[PDB]
Amino acid sequence: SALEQFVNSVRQLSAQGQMTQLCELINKSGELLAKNLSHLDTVLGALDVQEHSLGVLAVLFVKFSMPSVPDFETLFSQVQLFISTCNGEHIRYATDTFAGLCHQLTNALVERKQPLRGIGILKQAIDKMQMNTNQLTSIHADLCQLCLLAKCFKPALPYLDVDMMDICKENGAYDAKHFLCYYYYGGMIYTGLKNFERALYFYEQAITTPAMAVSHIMLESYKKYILVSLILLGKVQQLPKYTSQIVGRFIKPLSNAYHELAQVYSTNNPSELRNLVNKHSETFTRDNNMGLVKQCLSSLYKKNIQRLTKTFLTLSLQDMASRVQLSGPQEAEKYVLHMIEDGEIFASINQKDGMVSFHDNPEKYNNPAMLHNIDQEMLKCIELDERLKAMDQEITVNPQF
Amino acid sequence: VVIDPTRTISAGKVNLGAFRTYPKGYKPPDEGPSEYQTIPLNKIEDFGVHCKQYYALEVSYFKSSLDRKLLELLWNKYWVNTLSSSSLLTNADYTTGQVFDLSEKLEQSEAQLGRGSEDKLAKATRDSCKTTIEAIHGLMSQVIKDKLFNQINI
Amino acid sequence: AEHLIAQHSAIKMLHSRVKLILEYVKASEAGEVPFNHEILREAYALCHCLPVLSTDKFKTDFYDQCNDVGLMAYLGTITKTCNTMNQFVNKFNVLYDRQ
Amino acid sequence: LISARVDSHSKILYARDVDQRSTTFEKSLLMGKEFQRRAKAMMLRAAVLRNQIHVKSP
Amino acid sequence: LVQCILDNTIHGRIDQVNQLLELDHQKRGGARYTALDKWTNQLNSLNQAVVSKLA
Amino acid sequence: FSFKKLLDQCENQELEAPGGIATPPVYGQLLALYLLHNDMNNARYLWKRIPPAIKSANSELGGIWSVGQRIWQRDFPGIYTTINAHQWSETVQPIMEALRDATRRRAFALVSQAYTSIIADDFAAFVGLPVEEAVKGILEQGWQADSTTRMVLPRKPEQQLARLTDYVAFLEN
Amino acid sequence: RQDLSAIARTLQEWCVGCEVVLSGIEEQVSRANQHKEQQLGLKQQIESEVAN
Repeated sequence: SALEQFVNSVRQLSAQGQMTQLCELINKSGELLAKNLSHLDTVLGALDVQEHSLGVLAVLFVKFSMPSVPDFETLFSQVQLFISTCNGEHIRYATDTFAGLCHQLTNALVERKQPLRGIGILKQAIDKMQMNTNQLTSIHADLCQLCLLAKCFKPALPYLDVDMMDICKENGAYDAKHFLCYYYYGGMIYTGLKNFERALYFYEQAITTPAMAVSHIMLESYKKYILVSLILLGKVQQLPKYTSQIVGRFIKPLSNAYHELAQVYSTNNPSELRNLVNKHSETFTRDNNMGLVKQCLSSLYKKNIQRLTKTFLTLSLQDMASRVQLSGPQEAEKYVLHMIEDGEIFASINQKDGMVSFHDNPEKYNNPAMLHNIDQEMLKCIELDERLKAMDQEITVNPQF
Repeated sequence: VVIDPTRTISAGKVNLGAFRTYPKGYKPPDEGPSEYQTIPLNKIEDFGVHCKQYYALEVSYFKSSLDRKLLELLWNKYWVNTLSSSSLLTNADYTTGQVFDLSEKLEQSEAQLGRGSEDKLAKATRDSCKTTIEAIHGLMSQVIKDKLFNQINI
Repeated sequence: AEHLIAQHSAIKMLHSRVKLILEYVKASEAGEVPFNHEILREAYALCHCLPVLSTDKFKTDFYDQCNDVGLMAYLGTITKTCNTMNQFVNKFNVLYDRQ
Repeated sequence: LISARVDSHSKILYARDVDQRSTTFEKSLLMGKEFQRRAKAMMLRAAVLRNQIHVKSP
Repeated sequence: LVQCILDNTIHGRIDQVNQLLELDHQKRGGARYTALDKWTNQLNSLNQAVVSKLA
Repeated sequence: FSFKKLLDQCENQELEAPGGIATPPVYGQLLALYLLHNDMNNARYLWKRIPPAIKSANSELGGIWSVGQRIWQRDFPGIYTTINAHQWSETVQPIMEALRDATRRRAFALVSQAYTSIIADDFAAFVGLPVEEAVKGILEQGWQADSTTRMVLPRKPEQQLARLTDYVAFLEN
Repeated sequence: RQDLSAIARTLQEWCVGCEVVLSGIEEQVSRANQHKEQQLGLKQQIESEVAN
């Protein structure tokens, strides 16, 4: 009886002025909603399926049961048909139930099994929620989580590569754990693709978050921050002074093994780091980051071979095997060849004499290459300045304090 | 009359001013736009102390009918000298001297932000802008020369 | 706009000289206008003077100049963006923050 | 204070001369990169302080 | 030559392997790169101090 | 050139067609194409995404990953041996030959940079071709070959105004 | 006499070269104004919002 009236009230606000009453209509909905909504969805796509379908589907996922019997696939396809060509215009005001729907779809696909296609659909929703230069919506985290479970980081990069400004709230629709999850999962995505620069950046931004209580997302991001900083840089990168107090008070002594790992890394001894990795091996496997610590061991070996360029020019392979602690000139030749190929060292191999010749001269800065490099870097700084001009203008328009 | 020969060359525009002083005790009236110039840190104190004790005259130039004729006829050959200027290295030491100053200015503008004269960073930004703009203009003439005489082939 | 006007006039003068010499060449080759061994010979000698400086030392020096001005321009733009960042944070600490 | 490289094959100690231009370019380029990362970091810091995003105690 | 270079009377160095004196001569426009170097250092410290303001 | 277009098309088919799990020949193409671009981070995470059902039903896919293990370990002779081991015409075979050629160019470009003097047998194993073929090719190219010691000595190998106007327009305003 | 055309073939190749450079300046100068005025205009809008 009542469900037959609300649809007629949706068409009344269509192509007219305000839709805040429609937001109140989704806010109330019907409380104890019946199955009839599915039948009401048969004749609902009059203009563009409207915001009514969002309330219907949000309630369908709010059920805590079913959600649409073992034929839930149909509901999934309906949700697809709601995101793909249906989209909407006043999603900006209905962001709360939209992000809630995406969170519930994500949680349902996580609780089920394989969330591969869920990524492909989610990226459309994100594309219609954000403005132009992209906003940090909550769904951005979900996407990452999905592509972190369904091991396919390739299509999730364009939303991660952009350093987006302003977090999208609108009628609440945002929680701190979604921010923390986006930067932590995103950090893990860049770590899996061996892009340790943006990975370290993402973990750093996950730690900097203001906090009164300690969360496990912050702990794990801090541990992985130390690991990636040991891989990318020779030592642990200093976190900013604006980082939360709970990090230095609670998170630091909890992840004691990682600071112990950095303490043994600083001595430049590989056998002692091996002993320490075997010592706390259970703790590193408990955090599920065993593998990155092995990369830390290999990066320590590479750091020890990179320290030889500063002092030697022409060095024997046996001498290198004795100093870096590799056992045999064969492993030294392997390591040097890998390091030349990956662009980590600037050296050459002489097999006849059994020698390694370090060059150390990538550029003299007369190429056009540098011209193009500097042109691109300058364009990045110009972009940054224009963004700052826009922010400053926006603030000048606003009232005084 | 005061002339800056070095800035004339670097800016490609004549840098000249004509000035007259006010008598001791006499105050200038309300209007004083004051066209901005970058003053190095070793001169800025004295500049600021005496800048209101004089005023700038409106400068203009003239030549004779014969000068007019001769300069047009001179140009018919003197154009070659404009496409062979090499301004970037003639007075290079100036731009490197200005950058030094700019660096020390930026040190002072950093000290201003440290804890706690009217916005030193904006001044330093206009100085760095002017120096860079002159440098890029030099490169513009060099690239123009490269486009005209080098990129021709057989 | 006011810095490249003297170059634009100089190039226009050069372009006129180049066009007059080119038209003399075509007039001589087409016929009617009197043929001259000496003048077209000098025009041949002028054609062989192009390109001026194609050596690798000059290329290294030209790109050295260009990278120097390029790096200087990058540091200048950094200074300006540092100033714009300073303005923004100074205003943000007043409106969105209570100092 | 020794600024040299050891050639252990021929047992000769060669004095190392620093290339002025490359060093100036290198540290300037790296400074620009560090400046850009600090700018991105403070951009996001401005965003979280604007939207008041923080971890609650309970 | 060792005593003389140590007292800065002779500007150069000794190549003991090839048995020669490599005299100090290579001078170019090194004044610019030092100015650009100090400009870089001061811009580093400044941008750090500007970002320090917000939190 | 055209392989990248097929990669993007397969990357679209990866998510558009399923139902959760994609088509096995597309999985094979995607894996071999992920090996072609040397993106082993994409290939390793693709192989672990494959369900055990297709891993048991299609053994040819495991035969494609057996090459990737050698690419991950950087064992060149093993790469050239694993390429010439399986046949899957029209689908995987036409791109495996492109992988073989790309691995040959990669190895040649590595030896030309990383080595001054290298043993001829080691170099032959690095490029996959036999010793005589390799030494013939490098002597024709211009590398210094030495017999007796069997050493090969390798030889190491507006547009502008508009940008400037934009830079001055930035600084001047 | 027969290969004389080649001289012109390079002379024209220089002429066209000049004709590009010239036009380039004409455009760049125009752009340098096109930015300036625009920016001034934009500033005059910002300065008009100070009254509100």
